[PDB]
Amino acid sequence: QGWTYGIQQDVKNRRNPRLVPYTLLDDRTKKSNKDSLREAVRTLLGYGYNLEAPDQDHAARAEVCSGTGERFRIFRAEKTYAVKAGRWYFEFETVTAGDMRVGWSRPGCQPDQELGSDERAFAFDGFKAQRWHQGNEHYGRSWQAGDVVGCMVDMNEHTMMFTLNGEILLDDSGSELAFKDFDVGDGFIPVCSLGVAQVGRMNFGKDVSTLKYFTICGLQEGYEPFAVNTNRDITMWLSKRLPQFLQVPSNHEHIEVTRIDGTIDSSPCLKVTQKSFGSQNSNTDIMFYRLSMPIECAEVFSKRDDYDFLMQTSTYYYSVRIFPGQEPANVWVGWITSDFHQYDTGFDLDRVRTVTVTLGDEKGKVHESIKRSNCYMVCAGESMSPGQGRNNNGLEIGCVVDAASGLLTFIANGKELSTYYQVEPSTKLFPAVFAQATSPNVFQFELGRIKNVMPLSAGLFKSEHKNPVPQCPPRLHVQFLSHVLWSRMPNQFLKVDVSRISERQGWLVQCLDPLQFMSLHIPEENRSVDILELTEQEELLKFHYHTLRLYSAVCALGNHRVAHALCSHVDEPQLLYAIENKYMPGLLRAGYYDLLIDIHLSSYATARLMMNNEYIVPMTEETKSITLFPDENKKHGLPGIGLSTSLRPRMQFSSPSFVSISNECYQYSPEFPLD
Amino acid sequence: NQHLICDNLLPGRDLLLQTRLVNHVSSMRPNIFLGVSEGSAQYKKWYYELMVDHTEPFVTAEATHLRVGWASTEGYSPYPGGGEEWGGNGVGDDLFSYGFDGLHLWSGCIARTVSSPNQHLLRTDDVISCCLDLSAPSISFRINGQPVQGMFENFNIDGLFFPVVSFSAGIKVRFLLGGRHGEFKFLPPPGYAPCYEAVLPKEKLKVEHSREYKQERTYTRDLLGPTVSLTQAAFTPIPVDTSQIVLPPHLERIREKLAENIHELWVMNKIELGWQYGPVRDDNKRQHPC
Amino acid sequence: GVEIETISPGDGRTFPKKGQTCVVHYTGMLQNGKKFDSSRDRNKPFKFRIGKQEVIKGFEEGAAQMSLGQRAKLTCTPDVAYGATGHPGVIPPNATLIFDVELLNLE
Amino acid sequence: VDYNRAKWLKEPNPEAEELFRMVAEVFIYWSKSHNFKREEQNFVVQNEINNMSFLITDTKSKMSRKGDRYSMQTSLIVAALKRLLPIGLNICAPGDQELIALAKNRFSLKDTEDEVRDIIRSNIHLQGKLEDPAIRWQMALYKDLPNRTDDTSDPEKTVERVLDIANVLFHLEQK
Ligand SMILES: Nc1ncnc2c1ncn2[C@@H]1O[C@H](COP(=O)(O)OP(=O)(O)OP(=O)(O)O)[C@@H](O)[C@H]1O
Repeated sequence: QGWTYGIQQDVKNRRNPRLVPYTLLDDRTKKSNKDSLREAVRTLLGYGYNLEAPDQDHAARAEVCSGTGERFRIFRAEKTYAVKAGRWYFEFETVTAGDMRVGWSRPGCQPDQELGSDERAFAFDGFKAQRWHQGNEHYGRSWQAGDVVGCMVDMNEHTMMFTLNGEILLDDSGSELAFKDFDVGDGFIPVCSLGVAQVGRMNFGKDVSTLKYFTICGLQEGYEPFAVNTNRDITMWLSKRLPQFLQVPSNHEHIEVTRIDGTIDSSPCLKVTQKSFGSQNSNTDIMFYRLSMPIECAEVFSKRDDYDFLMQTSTYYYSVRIFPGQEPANVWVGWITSDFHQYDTGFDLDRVRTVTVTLGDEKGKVHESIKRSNCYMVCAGESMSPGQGRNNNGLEIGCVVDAASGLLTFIANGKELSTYYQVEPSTKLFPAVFAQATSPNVFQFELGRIKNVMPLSAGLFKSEHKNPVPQCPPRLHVQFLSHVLWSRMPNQFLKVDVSRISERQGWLVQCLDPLQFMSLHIPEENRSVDILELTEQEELLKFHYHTLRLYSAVCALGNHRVAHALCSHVDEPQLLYAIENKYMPGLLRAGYYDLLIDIHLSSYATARLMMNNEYIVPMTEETKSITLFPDENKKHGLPGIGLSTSLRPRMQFSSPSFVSISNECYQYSPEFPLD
Repeated sequence: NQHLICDNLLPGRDLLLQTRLVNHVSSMRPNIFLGVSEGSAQYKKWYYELMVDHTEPFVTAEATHLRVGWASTEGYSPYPGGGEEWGGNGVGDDLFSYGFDGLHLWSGCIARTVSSPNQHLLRTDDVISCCLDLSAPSISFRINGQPVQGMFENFNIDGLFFPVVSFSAGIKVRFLLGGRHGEFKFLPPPGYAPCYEAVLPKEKLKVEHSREYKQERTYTRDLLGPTVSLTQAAFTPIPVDTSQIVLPPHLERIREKLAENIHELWVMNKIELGWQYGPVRDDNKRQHPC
Repeated sequence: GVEIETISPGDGRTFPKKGQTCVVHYTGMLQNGKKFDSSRDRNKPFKFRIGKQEVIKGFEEGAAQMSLGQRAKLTCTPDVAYGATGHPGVIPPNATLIFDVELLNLE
Repeated sequence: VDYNRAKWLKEPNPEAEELFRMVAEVFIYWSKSHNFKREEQNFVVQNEINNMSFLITDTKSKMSRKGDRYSMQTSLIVAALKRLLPIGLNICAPGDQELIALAKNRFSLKDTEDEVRDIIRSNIHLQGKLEDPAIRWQMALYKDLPNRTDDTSDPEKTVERVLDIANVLFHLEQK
């Protein structure tokens, strides 16, 4: 009829409060209908017709109503806190009761796997009263809401123990050892896994008084709280909800990527093969692949083959060959941006994220409309459309991007497809393919070129910007969307005060205390992370440390111009944050200290150390006033304190400014706040 | 060699990793979920306001972040979809959020400058009116009662929408959701309902963090697992069909007696509790011609 | 040559005269959004005198068109900037510069 | 004891504490006589004892072939020693913990309890370091007990008890 729900009833807008689920419905109308209902059913019974229920069922919905990609979240300590010896203790308070596990995990434990399902973790699951390590057994009992589980590890004797509210849990036998024997390996860290609608708390005993049952069971057995000898909060890592693109591992259970060299008669190819096809537990879900480097469109849009046209053009091409045996309807080919993070089992081209920004003149009169999305792709099945023989050749879909105009076009087989896209300037597009494996051979990225179109490697690499010969350098590779990643919980959050001032004034949200983090940007992937996350990313940490070493080297030994240039890349707020931050990795900390010293202090420090062993003392009354001892009591004063009149090099610095054109600032080192 | 390496490596900013200090950004939203679906009882047009009591343009060397607008979820989940949860990003930095910062419309981490009478960045004593129409997907803004000549449209409506504000340190803002949760400084556009009307009868309106984790003690912090989808957000009444079933004759001529008995029930009930004849139709007089 | 968009309005009346000193706070970004310079980073306002070729003339004329107390975003093409040769180690060749400039004082 | 161990721990009861020493003396007698194992295997078959009717019954009250199905862990003596060790351990102090440590060390070295008594009495004077953060936070957590200090505890009888409990742990774990 047209009515909708509203907190207050309104005839004119057809809003009523009764349009709510019967579970949330108020009792008054509920009982008003139920009285007549009861009278009717009792009258039915009285008139001689007896009514019996169909059946009574006892079924559980499994409370799995969360997102299909997330059944649990894993919270662990940082990898650097791994313990390889001694006795350690921590606590896990269960706010709710449900599918929760707690224990010790190896540094290599994966965030997308159940705790104890493999060899990488030892866990206790009080939902079913079980112990989990590379299998399932029966151990202990089931907790309730508010129960505290004390986890103990003894790395000297290679034992693990669990207590519920201070009482030691037992296995099927009378043994108190949850896990009798295990290799030390790289150590263990506290870990927990929480299922759907589960709330936990992990206490590392930084404040011993906050522990509940440590004294009852663990204080006197020689077990140390996991954070007793720490002056700083333990960094938290946790499973990443948002999937990210990363290079396909060489040991992947399902996907194999083969790099095919480009001959004179062929083109470079990156072939994706499903190595697990035709066997148990083969991954039949759709998988999202992309190339590691993007094509960047022009900043400003203008309003056989020809060599001059190729040199002057900004049109790049690649092709994807869906092999025979793989259904084209399960393969999508096109481009994505760095904003694509949508991992869904059922993917359709009509469900991609999109928006339209419409800009008009003062009185309506729309003068521009821009469609913005992160997925510009086409379907191979609809590209085929009439049912073909599927044996003539692999279905070769060619993607063409015009960066000078932001135009994305597709070719099915020598014919231009109707579907096309228009992208906003400065967009970075990653060649992407979304495929569901229906054969061991799925597809391959062919990096060739067609008539009057520049090869993709040219737009990928600035060095080969004018090289018509297609190339596949080692930097270009195939990445796939995956959930095997960790997130670093920040040690400090913004202090936001929210309150209700009054009915008229609304809700007040206030934030005053500044908070900053140091961001590391990956240029090729167009993604930024926190530099504190490098504690667990070794290759990026090593490369950035060597980059800082190169920064020191280029300006070493009084290269003031290079130091001024480096002041643009590493500014003094960054330097101060790096030197003051306590969670920064040691390598980066040392590198940034060295960078600060070499950019702002090294020149004058060296000059003074060079005039150190020479004493040119002018004669003034200040010199005459100098005495060996400060007073009659011939006791040495504090060294350095006193009146020194010896000549010393002058200290001068130049302000680093890149809007000036003076060119005289390249003498002296750049300034820094010395106080 | 030093000059060559510097001039041939540093200015590109395309190979070496780049470092920069970024202000932490936090988001606040009301506990309101707005969605549109076939057969649902939810209203389609909503309106709210944000008024800025104070802001500091530069608390740090980086410009203060302050954006206001609407954010969507990823398929009935209570989580704000498609965005990071720690800091650095705000409204309009993903394709699930649509924001306004006083000069620019932000979506997909891309900003478009938008015209307005006396354009300026969000400052002290600024009133922002946000309007969301789901029948035809549209998000519109009005600064200080003046229309903003920019608009979001044709976005995904398969999730749940909510008001949202993203900010760095150095602000004092106030949500005005209408009714008893902040009187509107300007009259809402016709057909737009205040955001306070979306509260379910049992729950209470609140303004809380868009993400699960905030500043607390280590041992007092609540770690949350996955959360169930909000099926109650969309109320689509689908009953058991009765067209396929057939009434037997015996149930019919006993239905006659049941109907007469229940009719007697209502009539005698209105005798004992006081209905009677009424010449004119009025709700207060509480009388029925039955 | 320079393209100016007001972020925060000024007085609208006082403009930089000839033979005067503009004291500003500027944050410099490349057209792709990467920051290369900022006086607020150094916590020292930048002072430059009008008409003596002390800065890039794009910034010169942009600040000239600015008013007292005004904040504005200035887009400078390479012709009014470092141009094809660029700034070695900082500004790549043929780079369009974006500045967030606040005209603090006229002295 | 399982019903009232928490009362005895939250509020120490010296009168009830003597039970710990008493059952420890029972335990040393169990160590002395080897005939308990054989007669107990006979007693269990003659009069049917499975210790399960006490093992699985106590949980409700605390509100928290034959060769393969039969184990010895259900023995009343060993169950009692597990259920009564913590009270004596709480009688023991973090400072007295080191005394127990070297008592067990000399027991491992196989020095008789008669000789170690005078040695420990002499070593009492040589107190441990005091400023170290570890030991400082142990007596920080131990200071809640008002009159549990070695100043109030009689030296020689507590040393003898320390040797006794060191022998108890010696036998129990490593013999
Ligand atoms: N004369 C009456 N005496 C008592 N209650 C009445 C009377 N008339 C209506 N009501 C109650 O007021 C509401 C109005 O419903 P009504 O009986 O008019 O049927 P309807 O038009 O089908 O509406 P509904 O679907 O809400 O029952 C019902 O909850 C009904 O029980």
